[PDB]
Amino acid sequence: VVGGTEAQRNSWPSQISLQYRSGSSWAHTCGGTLIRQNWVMTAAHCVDRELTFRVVVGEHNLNQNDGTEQYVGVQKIVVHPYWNTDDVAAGYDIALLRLAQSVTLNSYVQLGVLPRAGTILANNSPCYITGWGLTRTNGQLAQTLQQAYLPTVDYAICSSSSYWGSTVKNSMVCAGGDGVRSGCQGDSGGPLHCLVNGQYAVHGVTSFVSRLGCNVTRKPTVFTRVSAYISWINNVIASN
Ligand SMILES: [Xe]
Repeated sequence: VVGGTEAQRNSWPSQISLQYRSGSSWAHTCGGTLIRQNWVMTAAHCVDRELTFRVVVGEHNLNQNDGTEQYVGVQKIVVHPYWNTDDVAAGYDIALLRLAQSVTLNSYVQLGVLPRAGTILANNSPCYITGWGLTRTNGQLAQTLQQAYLPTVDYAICSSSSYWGSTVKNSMVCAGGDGVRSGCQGDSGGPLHCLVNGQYAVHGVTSFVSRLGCNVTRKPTVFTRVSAYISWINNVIASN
């Protein structure tokens, strides 16, 4: 997250760190949202590589003991069947991870609330991106979970020529684009949390930014629109 602030420890308890085994250690690679005690929602592109993955829930600082973490292996990966790794712009950037164990819920570990199917946010709706991704274009991962306030940019504006044009689909949510704050590498797969009727819900799964950089004016961060995938999500969980 570029232009973020440090999240309070208990603000976003559905945020997870998706990590891969790297020698004798583990490396953060993406975010995710805990949606059942044994299922995480993330981006398909996060799991294209043939790596060994684990999830950390109750994580705040990637590099220090928080006293709240639970570490769990990924048992099964279900990518959206229409995902194509060479065409992120086509959409379908979503995947579900079945965890080897069911995690325990508490003030640091909670299920993310998902929007009702079909819900589209009005232009300029209040949302926060969260993650441990790069804090500058071509920078380094954050140590502590970051948040940034990124208002939505509706499909009409986002798909206009000076924004993303044809690259953005109605199965996506755009947010931000102010040139100061944005998602960045390592935020992929994580939540976009939007306040609706007094409650935050996870409306987006972080998918991409501009090849030119993270915080680029009129290139808002682009997310998979969760409310487009509610039936798919339910179908996977019910058959697995
Ligand atoms: Xe990203």
